[PDB]
Amino acid sequence: PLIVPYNLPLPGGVVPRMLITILGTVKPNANRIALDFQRGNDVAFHFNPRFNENNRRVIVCNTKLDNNWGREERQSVFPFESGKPFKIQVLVEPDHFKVAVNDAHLLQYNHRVKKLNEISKLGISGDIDLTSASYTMI
Ligand SMILES: Cc1ccc(S[C@@H]2O[C@H](CO)[C@H](O)[C@H](n3cc(-c4ccc(F)c(F)c4)nn3)[C@H]2O)cc1
Ligand SMILES: [Cl-]
Repeated sequence: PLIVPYNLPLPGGVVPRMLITILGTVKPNANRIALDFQRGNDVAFHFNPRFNENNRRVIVCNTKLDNNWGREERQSVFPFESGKPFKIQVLVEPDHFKVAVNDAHLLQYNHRVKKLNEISKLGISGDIDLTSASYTMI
């Protein structure tokens, strides 16, 4: 397995038609997972499954600018399960990141950070065994 937290460089940033695929297995009794598409110290797109926020499972998405988190976008569709293998696909589209889990569309996140070619790393963190993280053009 890859070491978590894992840094995946995205050379030259992201661009529409770039597909990022993350394969892993959620740990038993997981609490949290996070993907962080980063522009330097800013987080253009934070995708954060929370397994127990007040006894609810929720995905929280947000952007961090100058160390400040913005308005959260929340999704109660929660496709992850403790102990189980998953696939996350993040497709960069012109106006949003489009996320599918286990081949099922989950959510879109509109681009708040608009300099896509400066979003040049992806961090992967939290309660997973990480099998692979890669990108390709479709
Ligand atoms: C005013 C205020 C008060 C409280 C908050 S809470 C905050 O909410 C954010 C989204 O709005 C992020 O989720 C933040 N966060 C999570 C992780 C994180 C690290 C490692 C992992 F493995 C993981 F799974 C997640 N790092 N940073 C969280 O602290 C926010 C604003
Ligand atoms: Cl969290």
